Amino acid sequence: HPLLRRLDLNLLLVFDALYRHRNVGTAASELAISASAFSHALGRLRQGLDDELFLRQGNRMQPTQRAEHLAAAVAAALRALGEGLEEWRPFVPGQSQRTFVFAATDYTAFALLPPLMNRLQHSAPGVRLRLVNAERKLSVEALASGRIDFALGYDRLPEGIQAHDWFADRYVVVARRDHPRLAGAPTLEGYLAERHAVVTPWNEDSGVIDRLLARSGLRREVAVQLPTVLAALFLAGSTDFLLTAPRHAARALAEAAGLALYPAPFDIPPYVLRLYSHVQHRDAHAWMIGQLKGLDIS
Amino acid sequence: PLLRRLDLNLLLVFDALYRHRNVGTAASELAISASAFSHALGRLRQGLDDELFLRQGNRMQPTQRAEHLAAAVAAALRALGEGLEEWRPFVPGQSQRTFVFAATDYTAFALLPPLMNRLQHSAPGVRLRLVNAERKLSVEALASGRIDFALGYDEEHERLPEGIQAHDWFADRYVVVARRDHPRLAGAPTLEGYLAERHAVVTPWNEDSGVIDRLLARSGLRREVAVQLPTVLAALFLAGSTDFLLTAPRHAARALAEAAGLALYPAPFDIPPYVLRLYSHVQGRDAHAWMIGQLKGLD
Amino acid sequence: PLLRRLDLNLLLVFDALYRHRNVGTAASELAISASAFSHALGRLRQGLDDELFLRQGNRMQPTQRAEHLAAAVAAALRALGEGLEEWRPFVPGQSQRTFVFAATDYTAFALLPPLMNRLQHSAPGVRLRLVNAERKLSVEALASGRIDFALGYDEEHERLPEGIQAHDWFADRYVVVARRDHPRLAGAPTLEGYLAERHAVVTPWNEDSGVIDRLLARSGLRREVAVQLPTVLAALFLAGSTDFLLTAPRHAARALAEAAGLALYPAPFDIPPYVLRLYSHVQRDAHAWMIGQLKGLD
Amino acid sequence: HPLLRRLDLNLLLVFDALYRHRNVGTAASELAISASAFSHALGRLRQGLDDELFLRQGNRMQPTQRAEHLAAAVAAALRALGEGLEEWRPFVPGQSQRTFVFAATDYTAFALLPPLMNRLQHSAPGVRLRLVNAERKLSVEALASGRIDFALGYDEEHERLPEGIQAHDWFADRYVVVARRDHPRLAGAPTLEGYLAERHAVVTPWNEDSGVIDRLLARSGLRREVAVQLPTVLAALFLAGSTDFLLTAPRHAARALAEAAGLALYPAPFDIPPYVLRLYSHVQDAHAWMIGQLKGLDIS
Repeated sequence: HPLLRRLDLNLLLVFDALYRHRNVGTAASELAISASAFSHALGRLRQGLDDELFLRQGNRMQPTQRAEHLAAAVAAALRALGEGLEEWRPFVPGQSQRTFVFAATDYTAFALLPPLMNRLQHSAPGVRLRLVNAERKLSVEALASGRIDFALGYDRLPEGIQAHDWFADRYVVVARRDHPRLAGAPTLEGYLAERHAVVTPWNEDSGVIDRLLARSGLRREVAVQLPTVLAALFLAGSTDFLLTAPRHAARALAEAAGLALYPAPFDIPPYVLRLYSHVQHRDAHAWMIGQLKGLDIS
Repeated sequence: PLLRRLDLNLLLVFDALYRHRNVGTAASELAISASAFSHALGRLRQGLDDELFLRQGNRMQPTQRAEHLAAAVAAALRALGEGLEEWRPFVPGQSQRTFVFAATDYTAFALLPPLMNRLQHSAPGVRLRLVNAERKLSVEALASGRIDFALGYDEEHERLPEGIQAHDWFADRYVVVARRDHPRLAGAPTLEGYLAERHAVVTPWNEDSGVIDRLLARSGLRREVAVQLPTVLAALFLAGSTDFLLTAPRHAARALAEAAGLALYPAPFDIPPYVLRLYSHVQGRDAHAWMIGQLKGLD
Repeated sequence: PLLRRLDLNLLLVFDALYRHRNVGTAASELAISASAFSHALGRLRQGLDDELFLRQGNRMQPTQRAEHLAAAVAAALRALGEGLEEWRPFVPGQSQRTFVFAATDYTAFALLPPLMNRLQHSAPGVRLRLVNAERKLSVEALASGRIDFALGYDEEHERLPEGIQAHDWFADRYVVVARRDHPRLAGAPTLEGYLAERHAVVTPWNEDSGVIDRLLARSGLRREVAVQLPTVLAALFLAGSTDFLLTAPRHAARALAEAAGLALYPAPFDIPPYVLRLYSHVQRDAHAWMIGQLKGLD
Repeated sequence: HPLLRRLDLNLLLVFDALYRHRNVGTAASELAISASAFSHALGRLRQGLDDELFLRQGNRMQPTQRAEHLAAAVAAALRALGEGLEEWRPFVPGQSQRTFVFAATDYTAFALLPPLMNRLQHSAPGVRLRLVNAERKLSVEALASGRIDFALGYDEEHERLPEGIQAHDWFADRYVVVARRDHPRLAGAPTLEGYLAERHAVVTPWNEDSGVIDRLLARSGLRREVAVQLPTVLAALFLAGSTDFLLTAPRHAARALAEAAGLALYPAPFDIPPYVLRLYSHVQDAHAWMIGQLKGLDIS
């Protein structure tokens, strides 16, 4: 191309940050340059490309058509380059300003981050994490393209994917403290007589407990499905609904939500929280996997 | 081709009779006389050119063809009935309907406990399904009726899109949350003290910045971000195990202050108060007016 | 109740209007007059207290409520349809069945003329509907029974997926085609002659490359592609008015050789002769009858 | 990114040119920079990557093993950029290498490609075309994106254009009734009832439940008995030559196959508007040229 030779490729970072942030202030912050230098860089990109690229519309900077068409190409270019350069020298935790991106849910964020970041805030003070909601627990392509470094969840692995287990726990049945129909653990029949709250973190049709019960031809009555366990626990606290939840979350919220926790009157295998990654993926990744060790999760 | 010749109303007659195996009881379910039923039966026998059910006294036994047909009919009638549920008159105390809400963990935490404390007794068969959506307000999903309502609040007086209506239900403010014993906080943070810490940031739709970063940028300010995540309730547990500051809804912060070990402070800069709203598409229903009315019971 | 007050026959009117978006042709499919159809639609509008379809055309556009009912009604009629088809033994001289084939222009060209020449006499009531499908074999479609059969062949001795069977019905080979007066071919091209020209390529499922491209690559060769298009018969006329070479099935090329003005040559490289197959889900006498019909065909 | 933020990315074109040429004089002339400018840039990149990157043997520049890992990443990145920036390449017909993507049917591919490519093979010899079977005639979505440059078809009577879609006419033609040359019941052109007493082949290019003629005929209270629907006119014309079925088809296509498939062509015994085939595009250089190409194009 004759354009690559004329265009200051450093302006591509400006273009990419603004397309993602739609905001000059937060894009300039990501880039660690001043609002003024950012605005000047945008004027140059406008001149280099003979296009406005982004016009302010209230809050937001909105891309033109030419910008919209260029955006995936630039982000693909920067991904190839960044991966390229990461491989280049070994990972240095004390100096790293890298962001690790995890696909996660509220429960994995809750389980993982507080003890991980209690460490990282000291041993790696410039490393950042970014957790995102994903439409699936485990997208290989996202892991393969390096858009996402890790995925979190639990429970045979797709190809190119490995896991590192980092927490193991069990499910309990949760009800509010003064539930009218509990004077100990529900029986199977008593559990199946109530209405249930169910956590579906990827907007699945049934919960993990529903599918478990199906193996035995059992079905519960569902009052509410929601993606978030911590909110589910406050819901159980203010209603007569039962929630079958990770015990680690339920204990953390038992006093705040006013909850009682009970064994389930059917078997539920203990679960193990795991970190998924792509086999392709590397010093930064190994360092993070190694951090998941010294980790006492409560 | 043979479906168009068949009086499809007669399939209700087949279906009741296959289920009941007796004419008086099947007729009773359909609310017609036994005579009426017997005549419909004779019509169906002609329409399918089969005896369909063999009579022994008053026992009614399916022929081989009837048996083979029965699952097809039950499944068809199920599909029809499911598709017409949307036409069923809404009555609160009897409805078995689901309301689908696009939400975040925070609006789920804010809405569900009180709404369902009441709806569980007032409308014991109504279900709610909350989904993470890829943005706060997709007009198409709401126009579809693929989701019924969305929850969130208006940022910096954004204009409601094309044919969205909203109704306010909860006013609150943001506070600055730190772990209760923070190394550098002898008291409320100053602006400089706030900007000297790293921050936890809630990005409920995977945005690259938080609502507070964007507010700060409008004054030429920025904060050092250590973690972004979509969930406020986990974020408060994060603030409680680290030196990270979290600038969060006071309603969530108070409910977890003791569980997460937090201190709560006023922001050392101006933050508009926020109002949680319920958003919908302008295209009617008794169900929708009713849920809009239930969001008018505080906490 | 729900079903109980509604005249369920009115759901066929609904279904036909939803598919035809045209009162006249929807009425025709149902073998009723326009007025009956309109009175029936009036009864549905009442029964459902909607308007269901909006005359914005001379075409009929669904409302939002019709929009939802539509898939339910479709599913109901499909279920009934299947059960009723099992009902009586298949009688070819009496049948009014539509057989639905996934096909390409080439397989339609190859199959339909000799098949229908016979069926128009031996099964005057039987109708065929050929559809362009997303790929040759999206087996879900064959199981759903959305499609009775699919035509095509198996490339590179490929195995074909589980629960799918197939029956040979045409053997043919590939041939290199050029306009008769091409300035540099009046006999078979050498490989270098072949690879010096530009090429038309048939990609029937909008694929990235042609079967001959994939073949050539296996030997580390590349041809220069001028035109990709999904239609063999149109590609033949393209080759007749240009200096492009097309590598295409001989049966099609012979048919168009005079009309398009083409010369036909063997390829300077090895192309395995292909077989046109009939594909079906193992899962029906209607199906076995069709299988028996291609069977004994020329 | 955050190592990208640190690197002068423009130095990566010097890296990439030197990796391909393995000689500083030709890498430099590829980049249109002086020798000393090149050598300074290579010096900066060696400081930026803290590596030699290339060792000199004569004039031969041999990449360190490090440099080897990085070149593929640079090449991929530069390839993605160049492709997104093609949009900015000045359009020259005689030299252009672009691929135009059209949404089409077998009929419109047949009508357009022979004369279009008859010309373009000479006038724009590196220009390529890609025709795809789209799920409908006119998907404004695909046009906007520019995943598809153009769409081909005709307006049904006289259809209103969606917003952001413009159309340009390229061929006026009419429909005719086609039968096998020796049909047992046609002593000449069919009458209306003669036509309605046959079974019919019908072309439904987007898999619709009716033909454009069925729509038309129903508007006079008339219905035909359909034996076969298929999306291809050209296969349909052969079907008509091997059966008693009638087909109501574009004249341009039926004339091209009359001999090959053994057909007779007759005027329709009812009124059918002429059709006008058109080129559709979204309101948003290459596109302007292609639009002008069809303008004077001889189809017949």
